[PDB]
Amino acid sequence: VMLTRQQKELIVKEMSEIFKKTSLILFADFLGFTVADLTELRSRLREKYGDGARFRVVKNTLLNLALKNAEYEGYEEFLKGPTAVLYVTEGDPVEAVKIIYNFYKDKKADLSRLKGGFLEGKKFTAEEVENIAKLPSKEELYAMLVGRVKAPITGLVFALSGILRNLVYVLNAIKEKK
Amino acid sequence: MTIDEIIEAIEKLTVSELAELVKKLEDKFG
Amino acid sequence: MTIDEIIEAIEKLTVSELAELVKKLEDKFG
Amino acid sequence: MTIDEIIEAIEKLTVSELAELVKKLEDKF
Amino acid sequence: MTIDEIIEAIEKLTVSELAELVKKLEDKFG
Amino acid sequence: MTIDEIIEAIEKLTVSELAELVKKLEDKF
Amino acid sequence: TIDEIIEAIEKLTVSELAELVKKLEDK
Repeated sequence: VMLTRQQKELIVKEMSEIFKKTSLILFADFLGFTVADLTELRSRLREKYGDGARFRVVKNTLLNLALKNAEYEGYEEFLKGPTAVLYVTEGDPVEAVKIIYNFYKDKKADLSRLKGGFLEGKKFTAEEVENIAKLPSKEELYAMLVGRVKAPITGLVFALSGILRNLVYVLNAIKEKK
Repeated sequence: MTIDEIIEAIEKLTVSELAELVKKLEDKFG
Repeated sequence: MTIDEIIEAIEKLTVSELAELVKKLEDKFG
Repeated sequence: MTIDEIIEAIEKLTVSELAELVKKLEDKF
Repeated sequence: MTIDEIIEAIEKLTVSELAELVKKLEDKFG
Repeated sequence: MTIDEIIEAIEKLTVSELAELVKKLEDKF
Repeated sequence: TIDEIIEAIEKLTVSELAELVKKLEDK
């Protein structure tokens, strides 16, 4: 029943070492979900991360210690009720926030159950979850990047040619006075 | 920084980092 | 380079360089 | 003052300066 | 030319010259 | 024709004329 | 005078073309 010192120390050390190397830690209220739901969510995560992401229920007193042993701050608010943790150790972390977001939606669960967490070392609130979940893909962002970098040149060319468009437009705004 | 050095720093950005970059560039330029 | 650093590096480019940067990014991602 | 001298001057501007040029152009036209 | 000197030069261009400038600018900077 | 010398000829334009003028301009640039 | 308008414009400076459009907007 009781654990040995050497057992209670490494359990904590393992969790702490993991948290020192995560690009994502998202705190969720998973109470009420079934073992089958846990299986399903884990299956979706594995589909994109292999063993690079995990989702599991962890005793609050354990989460509190591991988070402190690592060097997190302002996390105490995420541990007010029985909490499960979603974390990514390998791979880009945004896809996993997207996956648990959709999953909770697919189960008609209250999205506020998805409290914030930490994304690449930065704290994020429950209100920011959707924003992370709605981010476009890396490929899409790369495409968007091209236009944003070119904006100064596009803006110059549009501004100058606009001078000519002004004339074209005013003439139509008079012609169609029919 | 050269055109190539900037391109190398860009491709090492995470998805989240790219989104931050795209937005700041959106606000600065036009 | 950090995001803010990449942005300052691009701001210091000449228009000619900007045009090439855009061109390369267009091939790699376009 | 010619088309080509204008383009050549724009080529030499920094990106910050070009954004400022475009902002001014948008103000005037 | 300075940012202001460049605008003054454009103001002095003729309508047909502007249309040209645009065409050239596009081809010069894709 | 000066600045207003043109504005004059513009207002006197018909609906079939303005619909053509614009067409011609879009060709020059 | 339909192409005579075009040519009269062709010669217009950029600053003068702005004035023209400016006074055409005041309807």
